[PDB]
Amino acid sequence: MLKKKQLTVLDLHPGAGKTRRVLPEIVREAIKKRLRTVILAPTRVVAAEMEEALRGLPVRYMTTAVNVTHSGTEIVDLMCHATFTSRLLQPIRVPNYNLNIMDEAHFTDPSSIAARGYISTRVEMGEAAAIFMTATPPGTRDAFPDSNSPIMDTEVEVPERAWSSGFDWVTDHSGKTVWFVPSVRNGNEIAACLTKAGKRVIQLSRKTFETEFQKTKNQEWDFVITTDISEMGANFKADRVIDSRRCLKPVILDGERVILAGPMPVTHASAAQRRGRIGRNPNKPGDEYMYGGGCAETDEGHAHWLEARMLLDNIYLQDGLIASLYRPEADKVAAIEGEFKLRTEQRKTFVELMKRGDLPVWLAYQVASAGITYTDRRWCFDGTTNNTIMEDSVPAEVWTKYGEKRVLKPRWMDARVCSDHAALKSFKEFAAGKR
Ligand SMILES: CN1CCN(C(=O)Nc2ccc(F)cc2)CC1
Repeated sequence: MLKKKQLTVLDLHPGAGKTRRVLPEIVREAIKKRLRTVILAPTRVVAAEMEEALRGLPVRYMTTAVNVTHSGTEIVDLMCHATFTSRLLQPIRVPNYNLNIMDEAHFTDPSSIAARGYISTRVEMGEAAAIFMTATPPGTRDAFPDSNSPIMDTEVEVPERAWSSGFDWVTDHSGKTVWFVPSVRNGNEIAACLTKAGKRVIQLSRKTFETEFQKTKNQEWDFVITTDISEMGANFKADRVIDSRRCLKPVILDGERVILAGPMPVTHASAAQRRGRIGRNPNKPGDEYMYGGGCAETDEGHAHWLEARMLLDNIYLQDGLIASLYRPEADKVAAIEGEFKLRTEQRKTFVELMKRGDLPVWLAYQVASAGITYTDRRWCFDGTTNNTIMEDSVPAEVWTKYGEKRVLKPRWMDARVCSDHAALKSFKEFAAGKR
């Protein structure tokens, strides 16, 4: 596994012990062989669970999710997938790790795809070894993998709106349910319906994940309503998963705007990870998995793989060479390697728009490639009338940094900046020059 030029896919079933049993064994062996090693966690919650599994081993935690006093002699670093890609993009020196371990390697956010691309390229070059840990590698077609204990799988119509009748099985249950919804707005409606029926509901999404996930441990709950972020190693003490089997798909139209298409079917890998939240206790057989649709290969033409190419085109590898996507996921995007490579100043703007600006990769690239500087927000107001962002059925308005009230009408429209109330609030602050 640890030899140069080797990439191993550790694909044991969900709950088989990849993170808590296998990972410490690999790390102990890497330390014995003096391999400079990186361990990539998908989220801060996983980074904290990894410190518990690796306690006693000399690991440098490059995350504020863990409060540890680092000796300075560690040769094993642990950080999130996003932090690894961010440090590669920034002028900072990232060590040339001999062994690269990615946990929850199925993560399809642009920074995780780019991290796989870079690492797999280094392995192909003969410079490093890598281990990708996931039950569902790219292209898997099995939505029903093995589990620690038998699961009751039932195809059933699942509500995606508030309901008054016809779904008694949903509320008649007396255990704990994790329910996967296609979007934050859809979860808000279902959570309100369940709360009105007397249930205790916790909601999780990317922006609220670390904070709200703690509530699943600190208080009693009946339902967790979550987007796809809970496919990335989130553990619950639940006995049922309700799975809409739907997700939103960012799609670039005519190379000039991004829409959130769908809801549409999830991939088999997503379905297997959603189901994989339950059936984890060998002493509790009969956990239920209720699913409301089929799977499809909705990662084909999905914006995240084009965004991963934008990030890889702007990471130094060697001279003018550019890292390729990891081979099993390299056909998801029609893209030319190097087409998004930016000159030094525009690249710095692109990075700052993602890091400080908190903009989606595609949108950050359109602004930087137009030669616009980070603090110049005129583009948030000079788009066509059809790019007007709406707030409760009327044009959204902001006071510009000049003190003028203006309608929010970006030159490039990316639906992700206004997909929910929190996203629109953050984009309004950006349009106003507040960060
Ligand atoms: C609304 N989102 C929040 C998270 N986000 C991000 O994770 N970007 C990023 C891109 C590249 C990279 F390498 C690391 C992070 C910015 C936009």
